[PDB]
Amino acid sequence: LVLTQPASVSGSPGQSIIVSCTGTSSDVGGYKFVSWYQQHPGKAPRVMIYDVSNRPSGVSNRFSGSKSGNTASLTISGLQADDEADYYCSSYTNSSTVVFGGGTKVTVLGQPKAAPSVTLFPPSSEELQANKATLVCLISDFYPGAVTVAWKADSSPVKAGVETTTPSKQSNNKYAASSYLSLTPEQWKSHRSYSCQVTHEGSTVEKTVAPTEC
Amino acid sequence: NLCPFGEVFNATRFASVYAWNRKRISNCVADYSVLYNSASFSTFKCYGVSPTKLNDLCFTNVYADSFVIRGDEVRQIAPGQTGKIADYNYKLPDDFTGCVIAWNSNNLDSKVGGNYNYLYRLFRKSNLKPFERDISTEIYQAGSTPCNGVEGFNCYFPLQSYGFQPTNGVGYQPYRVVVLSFELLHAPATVCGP
Amino acid sequence: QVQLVQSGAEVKKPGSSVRVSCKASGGTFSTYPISWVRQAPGQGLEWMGGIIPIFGTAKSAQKFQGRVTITADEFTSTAYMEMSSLRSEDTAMYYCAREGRRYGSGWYISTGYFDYWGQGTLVTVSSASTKGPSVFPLAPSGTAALGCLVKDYFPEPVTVSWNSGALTSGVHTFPAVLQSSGLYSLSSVVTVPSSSLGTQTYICNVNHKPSNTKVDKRVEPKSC
Ligand SMILES: *[C@@H]1O[C@H](CO[C@@H]2O[C@@H](C)[C@@H](O)[C@@H](O)[C@@H]2O)[C@@H](O[C@@H]2O[C@H](CO)[C@@H](O)[C@H](O)[C@H]2NC(C)=O)[C@H](O)[C@H]1NC(C)=O
Ligand SMILES: *[C@@H]1O[C@H](CO)[C@@H](O)[C@H](O)[C@H]1NC(C)=O
Repeated sequence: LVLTQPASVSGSPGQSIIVSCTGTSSDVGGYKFVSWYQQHPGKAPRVMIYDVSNRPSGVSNRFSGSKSGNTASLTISGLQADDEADYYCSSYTNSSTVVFGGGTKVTVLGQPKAAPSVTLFPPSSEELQANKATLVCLISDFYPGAVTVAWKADSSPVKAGVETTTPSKQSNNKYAASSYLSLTPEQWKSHRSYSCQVTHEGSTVEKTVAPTEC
Repeated sequence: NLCPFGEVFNATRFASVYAWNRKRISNCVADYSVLYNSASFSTFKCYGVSPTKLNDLCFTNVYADSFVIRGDEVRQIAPGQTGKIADYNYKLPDDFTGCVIAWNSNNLDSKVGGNYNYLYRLFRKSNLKPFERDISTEIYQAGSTPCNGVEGFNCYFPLQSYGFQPTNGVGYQPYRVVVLSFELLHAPATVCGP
Repeated sequence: QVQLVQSGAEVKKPGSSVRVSCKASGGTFSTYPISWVRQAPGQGLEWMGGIIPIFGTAKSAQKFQGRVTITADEFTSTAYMEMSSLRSEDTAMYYCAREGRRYGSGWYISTGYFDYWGQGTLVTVSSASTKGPSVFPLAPSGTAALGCLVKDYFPEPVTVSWNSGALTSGVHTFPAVLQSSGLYSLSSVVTVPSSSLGTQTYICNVNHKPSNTKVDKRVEPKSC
């Protein structure tokens, strides 16, 4: 059984937002044993609220919890960029089990926009000596976290052998992304230039590398 | 047919004091002064008799109660004592007929980072009667609010762990304790000296 | 100072069984409920079950009954989760989670209040065999970016540090990509002062536990 949470909740800094969690009278509506957990990427969950509204020591008072009927709610006040995370509700059940909600991704909108810095790495000599070639286009310090990546050989579009990551949150609350263009050494030697094009919020930045750059 | 005192004294693991172990000793020969003629025992105090006489006496039964406490609580294993151990964990009667033996077990029951497996009852509604054993695990209701089996404000889990680290002060180091009580019934006596 | 330390990530064939361990340190073990919670990649949390060691009582979700065994060793302060007949949908991060409070005998195993968590253990159910990563430098030429590219490994995860943990500021290790070859590759980058490029040492330390492999790769500037 999955408790029903909104897939996404967004707010601006200083705004107050609410994550809901709806169960039945056999779980959320049957007991006061509802908890709320915060999970940042790559980390274990951290309890923010337990027993509907009790806050553990060390949790900021901006987080509070309530419950009515079959629906519990986590209210986050004074929204900050570091509150960006997945939030899960948990509940005891009439089967004496614990069930989790599906999770809600909390994102902070309206932070200052940032243009992406882009670095394009050509194939290293060691990889070429291993008979492979990887162009690595790394994109850093942009906000909002949405970019488009295009690859050009000379001036011709390329799609074969391209893999791009979903933007990940850095440590400074900006975003970063990675894109890889896989080539054989012969294809790398065979062209005059190679270009990575990153578009972000109407802006376009382009970086170029060439095999004859030495 | 020597009494199996090595089973009790030389046991690999000892019980937590709240669930102190009791072994009955009957139909055997009890050469007591193997013990007492041992400097290994930091405590060897007999109350109903003195042990050099016990090789000359006979009893119906002998109960060996074993457990682990911490150093500064060894004084509580004696008649007419108060404290957490004497009141909530192991109580000796005022008319105690027997011996209390104890030794420092820091090298066995302490661990780097702390051994937390030995427990004692920290909260109880009333004091124990002599030789009463309480192994209950009900949340202790300290206030006026019922607890409903959930620990929290004014609702304490009744058992606490000792924190046994090798670098603890001697009063906080673990001590293994064996209490021998000598039971004299109006039946044939079954344990004797040589 | 309670700490839950779990065993390392691994790959297991379909139909085999796995044991995840979680050693508890710095506090009482026997009286606290311990639960196991798993998270499929990019998915939500799901409670598997729990145990109170001193009571010898346990409870698992019905979907895990007969397939999952949760046990405890009180003398080594270690909880265990064992899963048999592994399916690919069992590929997940498995977490040890201690309850934030205790319960009296005859009451609850867990009410969903977890205070301490283990670091997590990635179990990948697959018939493909492990292969160590190939680490190549991404050389630099204000500030300048450098890094290393960790290529063609299986399964997840790979951990990346810089200068044995003495370089963490400005570091970003990207999510891995699943190449058409079925192997994983990621990059880790760091932005550094350009004045430091000739003097400071930059070494990326890659750990791949499923292959018990560690790779140190020095990243030097390109001078061509
Ligand atoms: C645990 O609860 C389920 C569900 O209870 C039903 O749904 C709730 C939202 C509420 O409306 C309850 O009053 C309902 O009974 C129980 O399952 C039901 O069992 C009854 C009795 O056999 C049956 O008539 C219903 O059809 C069942 N409903 C469902 C959805 O399965 C279940 O028995 C409870 N278990 C325990 C141990 O109490
Ligand atoms: C415990 O072992 C020692 C060493 O073997 C022995 O001398 C001693 O008698 C034993 N204790 C008892 C009660 O037998």
